[PDB]
Amino acid sequence: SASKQFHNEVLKAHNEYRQKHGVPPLKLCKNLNREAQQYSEALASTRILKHSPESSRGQCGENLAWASYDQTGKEVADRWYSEIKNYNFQQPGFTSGTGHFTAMVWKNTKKMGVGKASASDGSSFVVARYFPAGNVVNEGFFEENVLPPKK
Ligand SMILES: O=P(O)(O)O[C@H]1[C@H](OP(=O)(O)O)[C@@H](OP(=O)(O)O)[C@H](OP(=O)(O)O)[C@@H](OP(=O)(O)O)[C@H]1OP(=O)(O)O
Repeated sequence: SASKQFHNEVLKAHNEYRQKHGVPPLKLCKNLNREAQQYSEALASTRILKHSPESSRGQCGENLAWASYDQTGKEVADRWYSEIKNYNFQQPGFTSGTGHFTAMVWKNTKKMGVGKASASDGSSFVVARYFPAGNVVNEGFFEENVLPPKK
């Protein structure tokens, strides 16, 4: 099934990148998958892109992606990770230009869910949810949770 495939591709890419950053793997979570899929259907129905109430109260972390076409899991995770090119490891903290990358690799995050839905014009709306929530801007937390890559 297309949904299982998308789940596998997004998780495998997240975990390859987390191993590069020396943090533990994520596991998929059934409940986060179901909630992320529900939210993706709400976004695709209106063609709107904005964060959920859950995200805005810190109940979960959330990454959003859009394309005019049905996106693969690898393509979504690679696009989010590519934000590392804008991240300054000697100036740790949030920026909008790096926020999907820093949520993907956040050390303390343990579980994720993902969903995807098409709109009426064939565009697609993707939602990933993360628990515990990352991207916490409290002093020191990015330095503790967003580690440099090792080869
Ligand atoms: O729904 P069942 O007939 O009980 O089969 C389930 C189910 O397979 P389906 O995906 O077709 O529903 C699980 O998949 P989901 O719940 O993710 O949809 C799958 O888990 P996996 O996603 O890892 O394939 C699980 O397998 P398992 O219990 O070994 O983890 C498998 O159960 P059985 O294959 O043992 O029947």
